[PDB]
Amino acid sequence: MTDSIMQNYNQLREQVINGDRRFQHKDGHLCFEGVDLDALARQYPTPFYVFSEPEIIRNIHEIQQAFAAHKNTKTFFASKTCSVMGVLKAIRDAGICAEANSQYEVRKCLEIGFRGDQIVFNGVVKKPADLEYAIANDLYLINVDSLYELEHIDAISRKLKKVANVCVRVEPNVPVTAFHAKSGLDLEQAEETCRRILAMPYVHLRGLHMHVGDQVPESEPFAKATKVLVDESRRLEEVLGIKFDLINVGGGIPVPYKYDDENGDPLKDNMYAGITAQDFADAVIREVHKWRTDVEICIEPGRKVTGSAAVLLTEVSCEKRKTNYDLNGNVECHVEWKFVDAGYSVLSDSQHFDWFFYVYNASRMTAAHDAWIKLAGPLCDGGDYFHMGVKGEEFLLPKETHVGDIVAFLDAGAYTIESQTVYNNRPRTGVVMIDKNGDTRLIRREDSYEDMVKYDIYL
Amino acid sequence: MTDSIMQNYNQLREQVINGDRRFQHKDGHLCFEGVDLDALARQYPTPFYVFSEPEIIRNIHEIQQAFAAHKNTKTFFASKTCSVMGVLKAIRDAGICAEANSQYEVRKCLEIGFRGDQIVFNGVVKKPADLEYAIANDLYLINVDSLYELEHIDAISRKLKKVANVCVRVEPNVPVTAFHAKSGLDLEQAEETCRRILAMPYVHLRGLHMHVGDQVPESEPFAKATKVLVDESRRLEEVLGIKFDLINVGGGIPVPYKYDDENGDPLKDNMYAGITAQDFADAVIREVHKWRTDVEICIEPGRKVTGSAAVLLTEVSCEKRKTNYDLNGNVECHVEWKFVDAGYSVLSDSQHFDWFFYVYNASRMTAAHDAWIKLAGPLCDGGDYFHMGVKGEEFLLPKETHVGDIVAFLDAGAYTIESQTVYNNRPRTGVVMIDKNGDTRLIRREDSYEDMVKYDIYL
Repeated sequence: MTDSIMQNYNQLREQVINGDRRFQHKDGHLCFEGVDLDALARQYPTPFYVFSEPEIIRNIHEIQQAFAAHKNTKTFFASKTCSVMGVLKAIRDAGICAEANSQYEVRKCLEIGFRGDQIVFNGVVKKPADLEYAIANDLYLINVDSLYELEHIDAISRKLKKVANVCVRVEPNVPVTAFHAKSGLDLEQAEETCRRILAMPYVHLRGLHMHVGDQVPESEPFAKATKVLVDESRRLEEVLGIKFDLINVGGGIPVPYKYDDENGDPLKDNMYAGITAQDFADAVIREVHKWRTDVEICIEPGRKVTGSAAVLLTEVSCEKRKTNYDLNGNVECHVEWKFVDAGYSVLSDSQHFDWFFYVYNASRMTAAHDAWIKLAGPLCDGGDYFHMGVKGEEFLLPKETHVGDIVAFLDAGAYTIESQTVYNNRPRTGVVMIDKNGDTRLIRREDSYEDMVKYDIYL
Repeated sequence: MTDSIMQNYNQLREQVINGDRRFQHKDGHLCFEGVDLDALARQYPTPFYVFSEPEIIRNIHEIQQAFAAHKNTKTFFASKTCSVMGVLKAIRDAGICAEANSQYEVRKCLEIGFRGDQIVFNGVVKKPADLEYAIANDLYLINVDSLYELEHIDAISRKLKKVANVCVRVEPNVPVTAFHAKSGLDLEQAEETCRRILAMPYVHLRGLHMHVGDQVPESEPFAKATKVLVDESRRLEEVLGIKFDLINVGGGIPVPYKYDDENGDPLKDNMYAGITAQDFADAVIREVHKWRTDVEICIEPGRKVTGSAAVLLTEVSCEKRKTNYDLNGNVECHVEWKFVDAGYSVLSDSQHFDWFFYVYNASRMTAAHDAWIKLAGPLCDGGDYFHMGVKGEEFLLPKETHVGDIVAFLDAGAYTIESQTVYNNRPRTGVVMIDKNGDTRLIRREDSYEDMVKYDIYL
């Protein structure tokens, strides 16, 4: 019933401001770590993202606590999730390490203060220049994704006379893997890869690596895939006469994007998180301890560290009513369009990956969200409106919603910044940080006009 | 039959190098306007786009020739399609005008040499600062998209004491329009909007505006929608006692992305262009001439100007074979993966809009493309491979294809540059131009490391 959906959404709204560790209300406005978000959006031009260092810390503590029973566990934040320097600084200051996915990501992590022995470099295309930069900076791990890439690692480590620390990435076939997974080696190739590495003077084999996927909604895939990696690690220790330093089990811990679990099925709608960080650790640690309790476990969480820790703030900038009439002139329906100053060039996954984010009127957060509306962006593009609504393509906002109100998208902290574009020559957004003491500062400027022509060469 | 698909694709390959106005072959390499693309990709680091000024001129001449029977026709390139300054310069030098979709797009068009009276500014979200910039620079047209926006235009034109030239955008319901079209006013609102404008001292009503869509595969939608705009233009001249300057019919002329029309259905697969520029003009001019033969017709083509006029060049940077085995150890299939140094962060529409682009080995363009392969990008993301293949997700390349070969994506000139991202901190690409004399120059640099941290604020 449309009634039950509206009631349910407003119960969720009341829970945001009365039972959520991240949020409060003051003067009718949504607050984030004590910061009035209506007022904040009057200090900085919209649209912009605002991150919470407190929530990043909470997410890291959840992950670390999940692995308490295995003392030798190292956590590497997957920086492709978000690499604004102030966010990386917060993750460093919380005490964990960094995973990097290109040459420039390695360099950024070094610049912001991660030591080489706190960085893992992963990739399917690591060119000689990428490998030379990584080996020169003594990284904790460089993953081996293919036999072709291993030839370069051998040649370059010999040239630099510096040891390359490596893990061999294996992708288990856990019921297509050949046809759908570009990453890693087949299980059948792990032994010959490790044998080749053991003969190289300046390459050090540290263990095996896998990564099963993103926003994973059940625990058995981590468990079955971890068992495969563990069984092969055990067998290679015996066959090759060695003892591995570590096993790297990757990332994939999901984040709740819809919270009413009683009303969802994570296997049909993975906006419902199927599992928790504790379920992930329970799967990994149990399978590893069938082999060794002392070996180091490496994990590479991305989404879980930052996903819940940002909000997108965007101003209602225009409004219109459209009306469909039949042939006799009678009204078929009214459509209430609200236009915000952020579109899919700002929030890419709302279009390209059918991703749901909670939407509320932050200026009227204690008011009933009782009007069905369609929410559009500012791009000159018929497709730039938000399709992932509360009911179909329709959202709920207070009927009193006014141009100038601030709209908030929740859970906007993962894969939302580096994926922005300058389509229509609208600038990529500023980013604000709420630090752990509750104070705010700008950590990324909005693209300026100059920024957008400076790459071009012209008279 | 898989046989017939392979034969057909190689007939298309032979047509590229023996019957295409854009391309030739030399020393086994694909050439573009006489430029060896293998050699060009050794001068500039891949991946990069290369545009052809000759082909841009050819596309403009097609459009202009299509409208020969209506002398008073003005052509505005939709710059959201591609706004690299060197591409805008080529379009200016070919003699047409410019359509702009944000404040910064207006400013760019002015900077590269378009006069104010050569610029149309369109948008659903034109804030006071956007309107003030536009009115101050005496633009040919600012479109009116909503009653709310018209209040700002009246106030700001009075403040500046400068006339704002406007067209009223109407979106016809041509069999949902209320529910799926965010842009424009209802037909029923056109009269009251025009009446309001006629009473404003510093606003000048020039006519009505529509835009039906992108890559439109039949002519009847342009014809029915144009008739609606024409019938309302006629009626308002009578009711209001005026004579319009113009009628603006927008863009939407399609580009062929698959060329074997004998084997396609444009209504099921709009990679087949359903119509030509001449079909578009035939629809528009016939409907307009039922009202007036002297009125100015404005058109706003985007894709058609640049789509066919660029190639994406990317190096084969890694290779691997993956193999699926059954429970008895026998081989089910081999999968040959080829990795190029461009992924969906470089060519966005290949993922987000299921767009097809022809793919060939430019280093081996005269060789049979006889091996089924899967083509992957460099991003640390399981989804970063090209899904829109020759047969399903599979592409055809010569079996001899080697790391270091240059792969070309054809028809890569529309909506491909401003949509790039810095995901994984891989840089947005350089862009090269072949000028009308056949010589090459860099017109956009590749993003540098510095470029990618300079927006951030950190210690």
